Amino acid sequence: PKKVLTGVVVSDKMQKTVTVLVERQFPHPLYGKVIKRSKKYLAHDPEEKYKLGDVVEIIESRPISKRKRFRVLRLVESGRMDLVEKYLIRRQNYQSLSKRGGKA
Amino acid sequence: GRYIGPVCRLCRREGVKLYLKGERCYSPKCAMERRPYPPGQHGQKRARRPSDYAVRLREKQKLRRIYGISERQFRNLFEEASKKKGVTGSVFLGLLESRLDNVVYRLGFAVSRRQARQLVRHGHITVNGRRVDLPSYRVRPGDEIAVAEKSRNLELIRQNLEAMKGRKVGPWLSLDVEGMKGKFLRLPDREDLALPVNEQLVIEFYSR
Amino acid sequence: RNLSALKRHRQSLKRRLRNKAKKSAIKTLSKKAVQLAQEGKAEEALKIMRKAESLIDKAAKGSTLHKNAAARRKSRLMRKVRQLLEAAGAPLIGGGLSA
Amino acid sequence: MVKIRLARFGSKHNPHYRIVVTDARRKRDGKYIEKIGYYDPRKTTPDWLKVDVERARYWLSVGAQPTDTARRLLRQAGVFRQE
Amino acid sequence: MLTDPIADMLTRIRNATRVYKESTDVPASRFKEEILRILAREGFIKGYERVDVDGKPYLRVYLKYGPRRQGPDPRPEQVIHHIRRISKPGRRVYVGVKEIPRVRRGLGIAILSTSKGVLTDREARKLGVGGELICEVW
Amino acid sequence: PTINQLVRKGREKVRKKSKVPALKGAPFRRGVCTVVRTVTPKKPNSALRKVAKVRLTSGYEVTAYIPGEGHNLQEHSVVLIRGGRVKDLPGVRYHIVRGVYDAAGVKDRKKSRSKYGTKKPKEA
RNA sequence: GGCUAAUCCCCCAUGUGGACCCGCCCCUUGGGGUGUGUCCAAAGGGCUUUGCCCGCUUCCGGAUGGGCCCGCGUCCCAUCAGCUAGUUGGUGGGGUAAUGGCCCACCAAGGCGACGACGGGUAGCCGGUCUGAGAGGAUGGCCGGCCACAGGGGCACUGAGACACGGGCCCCACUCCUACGGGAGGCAGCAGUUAGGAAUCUUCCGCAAUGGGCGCAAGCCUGACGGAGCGACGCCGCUUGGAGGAAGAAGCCCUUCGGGGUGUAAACUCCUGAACCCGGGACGAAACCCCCGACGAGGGGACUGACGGUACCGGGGUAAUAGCGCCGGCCAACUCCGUGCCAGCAGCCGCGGUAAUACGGAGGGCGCGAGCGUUACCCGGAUUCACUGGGCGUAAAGGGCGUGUAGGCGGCCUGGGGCGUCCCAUGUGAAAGACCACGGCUCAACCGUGGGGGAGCGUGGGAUACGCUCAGGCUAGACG
Ligand SMILES: [Zn+2]
Repeated sequence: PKKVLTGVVVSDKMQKTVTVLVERQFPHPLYGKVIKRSKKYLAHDPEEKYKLGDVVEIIESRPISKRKRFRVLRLVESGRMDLVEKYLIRRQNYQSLSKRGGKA
Repeated sequence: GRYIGPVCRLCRREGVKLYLKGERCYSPKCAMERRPYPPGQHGQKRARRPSDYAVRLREKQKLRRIYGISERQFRNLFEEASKKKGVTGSVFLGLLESRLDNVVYRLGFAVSRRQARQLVRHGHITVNGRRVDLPSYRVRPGDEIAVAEKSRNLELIRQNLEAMKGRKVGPWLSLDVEGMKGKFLRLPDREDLALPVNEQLVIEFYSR
Repeated sequence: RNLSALKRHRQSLKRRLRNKAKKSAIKTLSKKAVQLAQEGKAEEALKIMRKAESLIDKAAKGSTLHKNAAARRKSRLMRKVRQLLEAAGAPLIGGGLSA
Repeated sequence: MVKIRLARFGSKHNPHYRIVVTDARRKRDGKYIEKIGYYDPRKTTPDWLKVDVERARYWLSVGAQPTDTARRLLRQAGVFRQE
Repeated sequence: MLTDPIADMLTRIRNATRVYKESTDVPASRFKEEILRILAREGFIKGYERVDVDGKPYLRVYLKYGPRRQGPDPRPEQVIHHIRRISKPGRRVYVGVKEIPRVRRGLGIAILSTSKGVLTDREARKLGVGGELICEVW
Repeated sequence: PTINQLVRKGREKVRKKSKVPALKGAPFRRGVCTVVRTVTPKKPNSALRKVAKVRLTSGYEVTAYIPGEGHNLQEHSVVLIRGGRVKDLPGVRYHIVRGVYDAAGVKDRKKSRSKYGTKKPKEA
């Protein structure tokens, strides 16, 4: 069975390709609490239909580019930036916490 | 080096009579008779309280030294006695009493245990028809432990059976003197053993 | 310290040449048939393609052209042709082209 | 070309074989496809050979040249007896 | 903020018995009630009823004890000797049926929560299900 | 630490420091002596102990202890090392295998022969 | 430079069929049907030679083996925090069995990182194995599976397959021949040599068995393998004897000098009889082959062992190795003498400066026994990194305080979804190992055969408390 995943398009800067945030939950191998990890999969939109903040299903497909082994299946729920924001702020915070120079 | 050395020295260290010589360990002299104090310059000395290990120790030894088996095999038995369902202690004793050499002792074909081993390693013992020289052989139930056709005319074995007219045989064993044979009926039960040991102390010993 | 298990090399040479004279054959003929469609030689273009299509499948008969290899070759040539002949329609012969 | 052959499993002087089905190119003591009965040279037990023809015929049917010795054993089993 | 309801419940019960109360109030809920259903059902407590506490719905849990002791300090054998949430938030511990735990050589109990209902170890095992292992009481 | 803490961070596993730099996990290692002193004990016990400098094949310069009522280890003798620190002799983390190489076994030993590298004295 | 055969090679025809373009029908990423056009086949040899065997060609299927790709899992350092330019994506083209920045051209400006990017260090992975009450820690040689290299780096050919340990081309380092132009080499195969090291074997036997290559077969090759040899390196089995025998020899030790101890130990009595000797002497091995039969089934006949004259059976037959650690506490085992903070012991606490159960010998004792100690290393004790199962007033430990980011966690009732979560069925979880049972070799180690168990994941079916989510409603938290 070809794997199917669910997530959110967080990147819309690429040609025919869309970045999908895919959240996964599971009990920790020793500490037992449910930890929530995640991953970005590069999908593949031929007709440039799927936009930012859309929840889509991913489906394992024939390799397409280096690192882009999935095609987009269908749309789940359009209109939900709230998720994307989270991705974005975390990115922003990443600009901080280094040895270049800290400010306010 | 499966031991072999001064015997009634152990009859002495344990304080309990150890039937290691058969005849004689019945005449005023298995040494315990008239000299119960242990060996050494210090035999006649007052003995301080034996630490927990100490007691567990000697109780293990008393057992081992009885069948006269090398710790190496003793240990192994205990190990395999623990893998069996049942009472980790009584099951021990079971195997112990399941030894070819030992059986020959109980069957009465030998004056003592020691003498029994030799009887086997020199091949005077049949088993279900074929001889056997390996004492560590475990007799299964319903085996025909006998005597070598050749060895029947023996000045020793002959003088032994003559004694068996009068003595009862272990409840789990049968023997036909008239034919110098004998069988192993079943694994004897603790309530069927006479040993002066305390299994529990032997088991305890192996958990240190 | 000689080994008669070098004859293989002694032979590989013979095949190296062998395959070579065949592949380069194709390359050339294809590259010939191609330039023709540019100018619009609807007659001889197919006359050459045909000589091509023949050579190709012939190399697949042996060890020269892997197998499906030949196939690529064929698809890559005919498709490259037809498209060109849009500049000057009407295939005179209609050899290597179904329609 | 998948064969059907033996496989050592006894020990020094205690040879115990395994009639099995496996690709030619693998070892004797290598990962087999489907074990189908065993054979004991010395024959210490009254039950010194077993086969399960049902499967044995599958293979030959599919195409699996067996060994000279192997075939021998399969013959005793009655793998090929068309009566 | 109240972070864990059930723990607060259990803990209101422990904290009471220790000082030997006849009864103890506790905010009510369609679950805390189900758990309490067991405590009574097993016998750790007399019982409980819905009570209006200042307009707010509460559960009066009726504590149970043992007889008055002899010699000195006659503080009665506690009926609920031990009680503690096994599964906590941020550490929810779920268990498979084959994995339901025996308590106190089977003397205490274990309250789970199955897709089939809030259960005891015994009942759970009988039903062939398992789930959120709520607490150990013995 | 909270179970979350235990997750973000995890437990630090204790690392063992080998009290023996004989480089390899080799039980012994040969070496040539350099200086053979007589170091004095620690605080409580006092006396005069026999010790030796040894340059190893691994390439470490160390101080080895020499047991026995007295040896015969000269300036450039080859020897063997087993290792075992000496409580009251600081810096002495190793030992000398008596009886191997150009190092001898004690004379007149009639006891713990297994160690010291003596030999079964033929009785008469 | 010249000759010449072939199942080597090439041309032409046939085309069952198959390939490519184009069109359509179905399907649904490059799957299948179909129509016109075009292109593509092939070798012969042997006999018991009018037929049978081997081999040949195209195509569909099978079987086995393998390429690529995806989810999850996969060590340490943050005194490594930002990494990236073919780099991320797109179009076309190349190339392959084939997807693909794999490669190229152009276009675009991306892609990854604290859920630790990049950098550094270290290390083949696993079935299993060691330990552990378990969780866990440690490990991955022997056997099995997967991967990677075959002096160092690069490259391709030929081929079903290689980028190819005992094939090739080039460069490099090394070693050797050299008429100094120029060459020849690769034991991480077996054995062996040397070096390094604490340390790791015989330049053995055999091709009988099992397997493998080539052959119609007879058969050839097979340091794959089956065997031997060497190493107490481990484990398991075996022996150095058994029975009798003093109120107790001698000698050695101890003494309160009367005696105790070594000690049934010896001696001596009898009995058995490893070694050793003679004789017999093996399974493993029945095929391919050959014959009858139809080269089918079925049946008959022949050959053939390295181990090895070994195992093993029969007969006879000598009483016939013991050692090492330890005896202050932990820890089973106590006296004399020597010594005198010396000599020395010592894991830890410590012992020793004239009375040493702790040094050195001795008697004696304990422990274990062809072994016993020692050092090294793994797990354990250590709930002393604490999931199980720890802590922070003064023992080491609350951040100098607040603010709030990401994150974690969250109140009552109702419903939907059912992701987590739980139950069921099913495929998988190779073999060997472990476990139980039965059996094999006089036992056991070792081995065989049969049974059972399992976490994890795939698919299907179900449940809905609790977590999650969506919806609606509340007011006890919060806020006004
Ligand atoms: Zn006696």
